[PDB]
Amino acid sequence: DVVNHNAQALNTLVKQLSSKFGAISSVLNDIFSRLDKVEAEVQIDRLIT
Amino acid sequence: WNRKRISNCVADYSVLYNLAPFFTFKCYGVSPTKLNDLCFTNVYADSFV
Amino acid sequence: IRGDEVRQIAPGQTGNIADYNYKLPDDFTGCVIAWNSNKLDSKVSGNYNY
Repeated sequence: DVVNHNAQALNTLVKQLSSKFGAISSVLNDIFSRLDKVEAEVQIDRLIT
Repeated sequence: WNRKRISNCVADYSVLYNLAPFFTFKCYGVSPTKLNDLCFTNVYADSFV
Repeated sequence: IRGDEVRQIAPGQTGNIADYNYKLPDDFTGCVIAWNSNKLDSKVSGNYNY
C-alpha cells in the first residue's frame, strides 16, 4: 500500500495536466497562438490556477 | 446555402487586411490578427448578401 | 484615417496602417478618439495631401 499510494498520486498528478479547467484548450501554446494577449492571459490564468 | 470549399490553398490574408471593403472581423475561437501563422485542414465559405 | 479602417487602431492588430504605419503596444494604457471630418479634410476633386 505504501508503494501503491505513492505511485497512484503521481499518476493522478501527471494525468491532471490534460484538464482544461474551463479554458478553451489544455495545450499551453495553442492559446498563445490562437489568441492575442488581451484574452490569452485570462484563458491561461485558469490553467495556472 | 451554397458553400464554397477551400482545400488546396495558401490562404494569404493580406487581401483581407490591406483592402478597403472590409467592415467587421467577428472571429469566434480564433484571433483574426494571428490567422496568417496557423494552418487549417479544410476551410468553408458561406458568401451571401 | 479612412473610416472603414479606423477599427485598425488597437493593441495587437494587423493591416496596412496597423503594421506599416502605426503600431500600438499590447500593454497600452490610454484612449483612442475618432470623429468624422467631412467638413475639413474632404475637399473637391480629392485632397491628396494625406
